[PDB]
Amino acid sequence: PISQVHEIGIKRNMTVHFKVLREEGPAHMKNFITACIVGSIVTEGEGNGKKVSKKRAAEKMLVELQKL
Repeated sequence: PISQVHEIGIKRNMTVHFKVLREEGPAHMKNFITACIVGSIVTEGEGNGKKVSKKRAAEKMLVELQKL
């Protein structure tokens, strides 16, 4: 999930920098908000889980500037 972003993010100009800065949710849901920086703006993603936060942060990123 990260290698893919870094692939397009850098291959076009969007700086890909994944950084998990969270490990929970509102008050009932193990969701990690992984902040994935793209281009010059950040784009995090709360992946439900600890090892998922990466797949959810990136999917959120690519999906973010890959569908529009």
